[PDB]
Amino acid sequence: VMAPRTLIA
Amino acid sequence: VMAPRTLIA
Amino acid sequence: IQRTPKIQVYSRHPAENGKSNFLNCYVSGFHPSDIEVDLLKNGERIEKVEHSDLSFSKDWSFYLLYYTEFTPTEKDEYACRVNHVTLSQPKIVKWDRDM
Amino acid sequence: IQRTPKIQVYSRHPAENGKSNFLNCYVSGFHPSDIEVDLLKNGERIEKVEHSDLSFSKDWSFYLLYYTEFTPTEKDEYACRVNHVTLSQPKIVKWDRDM
Amino acid sequence: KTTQPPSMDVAEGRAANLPCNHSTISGNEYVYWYRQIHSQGPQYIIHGLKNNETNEMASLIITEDRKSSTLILPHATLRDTAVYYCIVVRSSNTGKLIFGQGTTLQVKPDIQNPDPAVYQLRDSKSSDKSVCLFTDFDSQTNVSQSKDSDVYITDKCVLDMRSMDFKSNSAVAWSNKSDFACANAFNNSI
Amino acid sequence: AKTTQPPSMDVAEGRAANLPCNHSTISGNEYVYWYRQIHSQGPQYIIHGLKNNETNEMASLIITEDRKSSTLILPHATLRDTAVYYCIVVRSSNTGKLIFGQGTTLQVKPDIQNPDPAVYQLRDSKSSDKSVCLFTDFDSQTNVSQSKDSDVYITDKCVLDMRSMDFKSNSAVAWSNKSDFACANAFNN
Amino acid sequence: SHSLKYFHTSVSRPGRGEPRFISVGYVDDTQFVRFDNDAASPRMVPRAPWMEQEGSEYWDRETRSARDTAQIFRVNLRTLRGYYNQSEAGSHTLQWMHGCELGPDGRFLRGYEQCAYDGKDYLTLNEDLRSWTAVDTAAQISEQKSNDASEAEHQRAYLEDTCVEWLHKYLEKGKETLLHLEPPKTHVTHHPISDHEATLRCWALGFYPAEITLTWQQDQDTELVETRPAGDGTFQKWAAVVVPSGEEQRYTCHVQHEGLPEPVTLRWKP
Amino acid sequence: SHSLKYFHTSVSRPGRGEPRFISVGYVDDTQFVRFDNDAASPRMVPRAPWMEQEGSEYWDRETRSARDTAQIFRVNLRTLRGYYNQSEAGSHTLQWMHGCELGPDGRFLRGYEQCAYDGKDYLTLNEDLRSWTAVDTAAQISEQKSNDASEAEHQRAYLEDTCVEWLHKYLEKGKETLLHLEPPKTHVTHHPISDHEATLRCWALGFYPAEITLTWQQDGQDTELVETRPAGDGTFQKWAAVVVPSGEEQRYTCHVQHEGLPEPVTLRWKP
Amino acid sequence: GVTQFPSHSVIEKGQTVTLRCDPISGHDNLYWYRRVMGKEIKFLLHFVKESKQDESGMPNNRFLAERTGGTYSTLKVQPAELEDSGVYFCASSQDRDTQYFGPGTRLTVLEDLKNVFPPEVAVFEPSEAEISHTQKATLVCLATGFYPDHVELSWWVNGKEVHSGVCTDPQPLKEQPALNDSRYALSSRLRVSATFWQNPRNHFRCQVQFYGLSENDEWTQDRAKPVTQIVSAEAWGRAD
Amino acid sequence: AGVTQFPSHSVIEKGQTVTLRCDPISGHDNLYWYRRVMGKEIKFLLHFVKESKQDESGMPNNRFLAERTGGTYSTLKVQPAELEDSGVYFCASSQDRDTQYFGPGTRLTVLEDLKNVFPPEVAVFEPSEAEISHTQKATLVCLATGFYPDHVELSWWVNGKEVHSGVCTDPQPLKEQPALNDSRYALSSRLRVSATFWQNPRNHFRCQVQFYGLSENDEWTQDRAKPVTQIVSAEAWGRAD
Repeated sequence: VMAPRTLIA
Repeated sequence: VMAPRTLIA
Repeated sequence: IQRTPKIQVYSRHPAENGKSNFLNCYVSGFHPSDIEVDLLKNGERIEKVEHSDLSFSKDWSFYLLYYTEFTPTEKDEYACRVNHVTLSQPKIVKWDRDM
Repeated sequence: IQRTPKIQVYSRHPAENGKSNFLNCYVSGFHPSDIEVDLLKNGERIEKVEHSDLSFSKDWSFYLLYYTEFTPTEKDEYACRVNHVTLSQPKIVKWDRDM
Repeated sequence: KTTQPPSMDVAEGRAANLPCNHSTISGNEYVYWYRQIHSQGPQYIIHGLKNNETNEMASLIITEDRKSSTLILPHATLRDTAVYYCIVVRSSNTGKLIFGQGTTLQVKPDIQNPDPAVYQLRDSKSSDKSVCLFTDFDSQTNVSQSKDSDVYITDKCVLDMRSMDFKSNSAVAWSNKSDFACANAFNNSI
Repeated sequence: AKTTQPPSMDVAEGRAANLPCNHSTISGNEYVYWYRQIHSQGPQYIIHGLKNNETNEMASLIITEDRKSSTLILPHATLRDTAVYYCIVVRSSNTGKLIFGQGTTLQVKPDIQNPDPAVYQLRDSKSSDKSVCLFTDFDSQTNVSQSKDSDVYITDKCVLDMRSMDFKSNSAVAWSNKSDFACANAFNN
Repeated sequence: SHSLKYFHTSVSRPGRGEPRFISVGYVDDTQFVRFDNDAASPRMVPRAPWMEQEGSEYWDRETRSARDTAQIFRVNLRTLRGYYNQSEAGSHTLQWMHGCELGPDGRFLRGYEQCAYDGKDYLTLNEDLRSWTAVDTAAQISEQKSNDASEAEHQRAYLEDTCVEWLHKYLEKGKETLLHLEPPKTHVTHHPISDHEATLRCWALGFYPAEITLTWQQDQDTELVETRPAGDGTFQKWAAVVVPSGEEQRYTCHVQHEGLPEPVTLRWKP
Repeated sequence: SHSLKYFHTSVSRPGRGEPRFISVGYVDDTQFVRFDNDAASPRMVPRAPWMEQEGSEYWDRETRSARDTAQIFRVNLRTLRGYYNQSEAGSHTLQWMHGCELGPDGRFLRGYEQCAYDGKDYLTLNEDLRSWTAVDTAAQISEQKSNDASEAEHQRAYLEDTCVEWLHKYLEKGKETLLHLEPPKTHVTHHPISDHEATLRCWALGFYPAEITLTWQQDGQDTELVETRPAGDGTFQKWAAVVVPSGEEQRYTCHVQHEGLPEPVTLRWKP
Repeated sequence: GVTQFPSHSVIEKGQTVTLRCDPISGHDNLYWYRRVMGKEIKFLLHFVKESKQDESGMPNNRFLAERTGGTYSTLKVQPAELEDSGVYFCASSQDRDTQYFGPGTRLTVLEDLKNVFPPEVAVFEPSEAEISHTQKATLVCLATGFYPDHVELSWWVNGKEVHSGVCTDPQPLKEQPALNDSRYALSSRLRVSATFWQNPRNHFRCQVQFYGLSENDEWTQDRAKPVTQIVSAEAWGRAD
Repeated sequence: AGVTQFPSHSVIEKGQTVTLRCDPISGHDNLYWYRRVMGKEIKFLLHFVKESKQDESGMPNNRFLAERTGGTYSTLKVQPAELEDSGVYFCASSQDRDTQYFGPGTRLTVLEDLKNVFPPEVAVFEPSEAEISHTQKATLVCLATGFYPDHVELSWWVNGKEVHSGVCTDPQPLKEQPALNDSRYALSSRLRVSATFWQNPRNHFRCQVQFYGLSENDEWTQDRAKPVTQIVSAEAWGRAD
């Protein structure tokens, strides 16, 4: 299962 | 003596 | 709003063709303030003529007293020449010692 | 920025001049993504050439596996035609069954 | 997904322990607490995952099994009277709030020495006088509606003259009916 | 002159603060104004009056019958109410400018139900210059002396409030770049 | 009954500069001070013998008041222009009066304060000295600040305390002149306004104060002229009647003045 | 020692429309899922036999993750363009990886997360999983939000809890294939490379996992190695070579070390 | 703090309204929530800068939301319908964990604007009985006959707005409870010291801000145009 | 509500021109300028009634010029700026002219020579292990040193959010080299937290000090870095030890 939250740059 | 303070309309 | 003046012309003390006096021109009941008042001696305007400080009555209408020291004589004619923003042409009022 | 691809061309199982197999062209270490890869048979591009899903190694450089089912023969020559934003002209690499 | 009491009472000064149930939570699901003081903007209080969390406002106590949670308002004030929403938010790229019914918290003033009474206020421009005031009753009393519909009775309303340090409970009643009168006004108040 | 007050006054928080002010030379069209300044931020109007008593949300003003004296009453003093309190006469005019006297500096002494005085020594993150000492949790009736050792530095006492936990500590920081210096010994007693 | 009234006039002059501003002060019917900005002294000055010793503090203060009142009115002229949506080119008037009154006793009877834009009431302080009366849609916007301000308070404070305190001080300062009642010197004129017609004029001269009731009664439609200033503190009035040829003696003139023991009655002598 | 790594790529295409976005998931050396917009299924799908029986809820969720990640990256491409003051006309790449590792003991060993703009490190989650490393002036502005946000927290929560929980579940789901060790089939080739010289190539074929050590030793040692390559059936192949004196091949022995061999295997050239 | 505009809105079914929101400056994330009549607060839309990230809560084609500038956001209902009537809460977030909500736009779409009425407001003076019994004087203020329930009540002592010793009803009474299109009533109490009420002739004002039609909306009806306006009642202290 | 002023701080060379701004509470016809030069109390400068000046009596000289032509916000230009001008400039607005609402004040320091302006060095000191066991609480101390003039605002940040509860910073900064004038200042603050909250290694503590110095305009030439307006900061991570 992939990372459910990602970085906003 | 005259009124020391007056109206600002 | 605008109100036309009222002009009474008279002497401070009862007129006597000999005794020093004061000619009064009392203009009253006029609006706005801007008025022209001259004391005449034989159809000529008098230069040195003092006048009361500007005041008004309850109804907001102004009154001024114009006056100069004068000695009344049998022949000499005295009048008051008033102009106002309400007077279409200058109004002159001739001094009679009976009014 | 920008790194040139590395092209290994080989067969999934040891080559046998009669038995069904898979020809692999493994392109790796390239950047950016946009690459063109064909499996050739005596020149001429092969249709039905599937390829791995885009992935990258630790150093951010991409790798794809291009492959098609094929039957190797004594005379048939197979090669891999790779073009990239780094390649001034398309780079061709011959299948040599010993390497 | 998250179930709380419909409403809870707390005597001001003493801590308010707001319980919340969420048996069906996962390891990637955080427990959030918001509130709403009358109908103005919702306000973030506190949140947590597994370990206990305290902040400027409140403390969040999650159970070991993580099914249950308790929000602790350490010393309840009349400000803290509000709707308290317990919301689970699965770690996502929006983290949208799903608002449950929520616990409506009444912070009871405590009137140690009451003196209930009904007074009648006269109108400025009068002969109608049209208003009654029931005031200085303890907060544990409840004000019914008339069941006449010719009369109007308000909800009880706490009032604070803070400089003087005094708090009175109040309820207004008025009727445009021929047969008006107070005392009978608040008939059906415990 | 025109208004004379104490230079400074103390009040234990919770209990009322009665700030006196003198103005014998006042006239009938001179109002008595009260402003304050909480640290060096904007002055803040409290209350004013002419002859009769007045109360408002903040304070109450008590003017004497003879009108020469006035008293400002902060009903229950709080740590917010620690400030400079200016008593100013303003003659009825079309500007009503404020003339600011010296003013009463009011210290609201924090009610510390359970005092626990101690000296601790805090280490730097990236260290060897441990440098700093903390004298904390002492009663507000304690006074912190100034260094006299100009290589050593001591701050004024500073009230701190962890309101969620309902807790208040008095604090005073001390440091010396003289290296071989001791915290215990600092805040001399 | 005594009074301390002032009468302030401000007049915008788009052609020239700053509006023209004038103040006059009256104890009863006696002027005692005045301010006029477009004058040699931009300062308050005495206008009655008994004010001529008041000293610099008094005049320096009362100047600050007048000058400040003029500056505010400068703004008010431009404010009311905006309110009524009038052009800068037109010249307008703004008048402010205020007065306190002493009763039969020496105590505060009443106080009043009004301002008028262009010779018509604008905003009025009511009897109770705590609420204003707006004549007009615009005056309400002004009133909104005056209410919210509690000008009422400041003006009440002047009218009830300071106005009466200073009215008292002036009555004492000028007691020699002010507290004296001069009665009218009354006579009756006749002029044959034809042969069959005839006029009959009742004169009252040299009386202070200016309050007077001249009435012509027969044993009846009489001509009046507004009481006029003599130009020496005192006042004069005449009433007239046009009466039958002979039969002047049936007509008697009734002169009522505060300075007369009992109302005086006249007839035409010759 | 096992891993659950994913590899996300976003590529802007100023000519066409929205950036191209691709995700791939790996349990150790085995790919098991992938997502690709600009494709028939705008959805995450299986890429290994043993994932084909995961329910709709799994695929519906993992799709929402990929699609959402693509939308954010759409913004990030345009954000970083502004930061670096680059023109709309130029196409740029944004890569995001994240992986957790299990120890022998079966517990969390380590976790890592980085994103790179145009194939160069931009922002890196440090070992301690609580602080970021900004490569560049621009990355600090990004970092300023990531720090102030505590992305660190959210990513730690994934790497330590979720990532390992699901790595475990996959290892069991695909135990037949994943937890099996296939050893290498090893042989040795020979090529003249002239008259005086000669080559010896040591082959290792059909081995999983891909970690392997081919070393060429002589009695009393300068070897050419090639990137271990995919066979295209789960398994891998690698060769090491050495240039030797012509006719002295028998001095040279190849040592093959693989996790799936009982004992490291030794080879020589078949006459 | 997040800013929203307008504070209140009353429109006719079919007409077009647009809500605005300014997020806390710097916040990449902007959210729209709402509470339609009956239901709880529900998520509409999530912006990550100028770009929409989650539309899942947007009702239909009639609702359109834009944040092109990547700063402030618009929300246009076109055409406006009865069922839309509710409170619309904007929010911004830096971290996407803490969402900072604004005061909310309060929207009432009305079948025919000819049932909108402003409030009549009376101040009732303290009971002489109360003043002797306690040492205190409760004033009550009553705003009646207003629709819709878009009123904010404030107590003013002379010229300053009082807060201490005040309390107003949260919910207004409906007057004719059964009937829908029923006009509302609202009460407040200001309690002061008996002395403060009776001793000075202190001025007490009960101000009620009502939100109705803007000057734009036509009328034609023989009565006055409802309009947004401040209705107020006054009371002076009495020693007698 | 509230009157707004700009800038919050100003540090200039004698001879240079500064202009202060003030935005009054919207609607207020009356705008006032006061000021407090070093040593003396707050004194009245000027009173505006709309765009028109009503009382200038407190305006020092020709170098000080104040305008409110657009009878809303007001400007105040010192030209040229002199040493004696150094003080706090407080704006106020009224409407009733009885209650004056004051702004936060513009803080002005006119300096002979800008080559004695230094920014702060800032260190965070970790709680005493003794304290944590005794009280079950952890006071962090932060120390900003070597800065001149005394134009710093200190703020505590726990995990990217600014903390207020359990904080207190010195009102007055200390003078290093107390005797000497043209002496650089020092300032201390404490953030107290629960022992548990501190002992959490996940928690990041930052002591932010905003310093006000030179703008990019002002020339320099000096071999050290330009002491501009800037945020110096120190960090500490919680420790379970």
